[PDB]
Amino acid sequence: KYKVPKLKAIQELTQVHGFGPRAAAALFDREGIFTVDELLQKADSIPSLTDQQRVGIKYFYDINEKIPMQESVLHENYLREKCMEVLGKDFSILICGSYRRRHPFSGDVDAILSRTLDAPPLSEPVAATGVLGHFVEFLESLKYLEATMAQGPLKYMGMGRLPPRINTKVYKARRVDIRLIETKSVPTAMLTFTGSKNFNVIMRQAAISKGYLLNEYGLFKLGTPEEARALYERIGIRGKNAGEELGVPKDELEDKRVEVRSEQDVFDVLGMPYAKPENRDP
DNA sequence: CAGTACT
DNA sequence: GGCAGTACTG
Ligand code: NA
Repeated sequence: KYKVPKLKAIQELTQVHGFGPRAAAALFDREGIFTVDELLQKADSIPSLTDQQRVGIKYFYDINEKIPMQESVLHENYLREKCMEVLGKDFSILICGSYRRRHPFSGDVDAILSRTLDAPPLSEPVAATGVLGHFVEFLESLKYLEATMAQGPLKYMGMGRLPPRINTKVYKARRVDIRLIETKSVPTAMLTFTGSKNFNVIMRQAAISKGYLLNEYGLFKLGTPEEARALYERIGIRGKNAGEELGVPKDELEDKRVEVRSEQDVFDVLGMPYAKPENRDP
């Protein structure tokens, strides 16, 4: 990632959702598959593919159809309406991603679900109440969500299709991600999930250089690299994260939180000039 | 875990 | 020698 026959096949096959270099090489080696179209053709007869991979394959065409800005507006409205219906006024939905950066086309619908600033406090992480699952099930019963790639208490990834509009128009299925985020974490999650990816990396490096940890959950003042390392020793998890569980920082990391109300707060604390979403494509 | 995904 | 950071799958 830093530097950035069998190789060319890997380059082909990793276009498919669920397939990385490892699954690709196994397709090549075990199955003798060189191209996407061979994989599409053989998929059903390779018993070892995951359910998620089978979704990536079955929806290959849809996934690679870009979403026009105007359809994203409809997805946003729809998600907000359904959120209001089944979750009520305590909850809100915001669509981020390249759409919020105002690109004419996007590759998916990237949503944040969170409690409003006015909602009563909870005594538990919001992801422990099972609200993401309730919301997902609601959207499935409506046939908006029609296939799941992966779902946990914090994050849903799947396929969503707007219902037909009346001549009648049938919509394409679209990649939909939904993340359940604590209220105080909204501005940092908006930053993260609006991106771009390179933008986030640059800002996280700026945070590191000033002795902060920046992630979607918050901005945390760590101090020296050694104080940071000492902290990571205590609560940091090798292949997982710096110390959150169910979207809530562990106490010792929470103690380091610098509260923010807005994206602007984060730029300011890091000594960076504000950039509007549409100017976050470095 | 190791793979894969996401911004 | 470490790098941006974190979620779900099996
Ligand atoms: Na892929």
